[PDB]
Amino acid sequence: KIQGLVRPRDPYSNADVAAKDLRQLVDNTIKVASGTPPINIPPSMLRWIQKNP
Amino acid sequence: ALSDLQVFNDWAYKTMSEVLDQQVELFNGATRGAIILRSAGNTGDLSEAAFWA
Repeated sequence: KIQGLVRPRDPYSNADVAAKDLRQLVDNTIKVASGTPPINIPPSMLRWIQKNP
Repeated sequence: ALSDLQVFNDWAYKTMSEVLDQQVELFNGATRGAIILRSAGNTGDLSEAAFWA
């Protein structure tokens, strides 16, 4: 957004006004990496209690 | 044969490997039912059985 796009103007006067420029703002979508810690799944424990490992 | 001809001692890979050296056939009929080899699923460190006195 141009901050001073509209400015008070004196028709009687003729002073120079600073040249203005248009700039471009950028958005951002950060990537988040997730995971799961190593979960121990020994077949022995399930087999000891007769459970499908 | 003789030196002029080439002898090629034939060879083979045996499918049957050595299994054991101790008599371990002492189950069911082999031991007259003294030692019983059964297949069953048991849960826990042990399996209790309650019979009337």
